[PDB]
Amino acid sequence: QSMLWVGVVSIFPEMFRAISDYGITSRAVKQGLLTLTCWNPRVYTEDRHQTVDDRPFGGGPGMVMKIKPLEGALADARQAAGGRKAKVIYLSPQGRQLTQAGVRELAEEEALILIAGRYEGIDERFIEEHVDEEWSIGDYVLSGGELPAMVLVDAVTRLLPGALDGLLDCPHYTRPEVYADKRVPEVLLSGNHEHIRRWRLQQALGRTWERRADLLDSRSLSGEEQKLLAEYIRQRD
Amino acid sequence: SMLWVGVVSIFPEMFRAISDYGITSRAVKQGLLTLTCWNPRVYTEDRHQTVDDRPFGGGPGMVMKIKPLEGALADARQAAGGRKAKVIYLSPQGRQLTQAGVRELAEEEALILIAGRYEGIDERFIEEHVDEEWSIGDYVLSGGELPAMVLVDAVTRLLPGALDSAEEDSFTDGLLDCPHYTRPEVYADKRVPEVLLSGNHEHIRRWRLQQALGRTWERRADLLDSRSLSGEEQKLLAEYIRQRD
Ligand SMILES: O=C(N[C@H]1CCCN(c2cc(-c3ccncc3)n[nH]2)C1)c1cc2ccccc2[nH]1
Ligand SMILES: C[S@@+](CC[C@H](N)C(=O)[O-])C[C@H]1O[C@@H](n2cnc3c(N)ncnc32)[C@H](O)[C@@H]1O
Repeated sequence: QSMLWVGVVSIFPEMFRAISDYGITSRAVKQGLLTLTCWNPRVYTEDRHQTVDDRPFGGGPGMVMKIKPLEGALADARQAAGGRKAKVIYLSPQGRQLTQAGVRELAEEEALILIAGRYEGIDERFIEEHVDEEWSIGDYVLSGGELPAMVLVDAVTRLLPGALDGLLDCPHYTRPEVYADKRVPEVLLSGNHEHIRRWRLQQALGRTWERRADLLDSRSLSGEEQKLLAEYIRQRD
Repeated sequence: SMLWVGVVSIFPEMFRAISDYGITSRAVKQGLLTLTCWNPRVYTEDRHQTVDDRPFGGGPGMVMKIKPLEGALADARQAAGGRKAKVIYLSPQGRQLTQAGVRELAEEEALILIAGRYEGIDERFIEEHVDEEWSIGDYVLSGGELPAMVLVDAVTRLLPGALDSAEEDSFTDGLLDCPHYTRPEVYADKRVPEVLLSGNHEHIRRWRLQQALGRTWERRADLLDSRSLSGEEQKLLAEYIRQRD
């Protein structure tokens, strides 16, 4: 049926309209490249206002997500994935940092179940028991895992065949040619493909070196790349 | 309001994800947070003009034109009124967002966030109008709307009276967080550590600090290279490593 099956465990399934109703994610859902389902732990509660948080053992601020509701939603999602190999990922700052390399890897999966936490987190025993991998979108703290989940799905969905390198991007220009006495680089106005390719590559290399030299220390460069970057540096004020 | 945020995006209605749900929503209600959106497609020259156009020199995709973005930003700037607004473009070429960066961003009176789409925005717009470029991580998304929402969420957490606790979470003390436990005492033949059931407040503090240190050491030793260890922290971490088994 679909290339990527995603099940999201979240108490705010309504938030995932941002990727289901918009962009390539929406387009992939309609094309059937991407199957997106939501599983509200709040529905697998058996009480008052469908409470899914409790007070933490040992005290402290905040609340913790109870096991029982989470258990429900995850069991349902696992069933819903069928005979697909589903990786269960918890979105948390304690997880492995998401990078483009990590995204390419994640795009090879046939099914993902994403747990979005709220409050202080979920019970460590749930994680021990049910979670295959922990992923972080960066070294900052968000109020929940819904946005991280959606970030992950967006990045991964981009790489799916028929949806649409360690360098930063070149600058981009479009109409008009001149705007408030700021003209577009001449090289992009000459129809020459080879000059344009060389200039963009060099600008990419230059910006990478200027702002993210760490990306250059990981990736070894081609001979042409070394020359173009050298020329960039030596010809800059 | 304490924080005024204006978002420049061609999908303003996508921001219902933070305006209608979670602490961002309740911060808006409470009046800590003002959230506004500005669709550049409504600021074009005429209504037969798209916000995007073909990239000069070719290449895949389209680029966002400067005229629409310039209009929307003028409107947002005007709306922010007396406030010092910082104009942020969400880009992979930006500064890496970290919790330190978030604390700093939460001291601003007003933020105007430009969410690009397609290949990006015209470089001349950035050159002229953008104060700061921020990246939420080293990966490529289809647009800046989710990055913008990430930024607003993180910042809104630090607004006095928004909420867990903002001064006890991960990255605050340079460490990862400890594990958390709640009812029941035993689940799937796994018990809550006794320290959290019977222990005093000193035992629990020391236990949580040790777990923090241990998890950081296991998963994120790079964090420990930047923040030094004290004598007590080295002993607690040594003990963690030797009792890992
Ligand atoms: O990089 C692209 N688009 C960007 C343009 C500027 C704003 N968008 C964005 C922001 C981010 C981002 C922001 C903050 N932190 C991490 C990523 N990723 N992508 C979308 C891009 C889209 C695209 C489509 C086909 C071929 C090449 C392509 N490149
Ligand atoms: C506010 S957090 C608290 C997490 C935990 N107490 C800590 O500080 O490490 C609650 C939820 O937000 C989500 N979250 C926060 N920051 C995240 C990030 N950088 N990446 C992925 N998920 C995140 C997690 O799903 C987490 O369960």
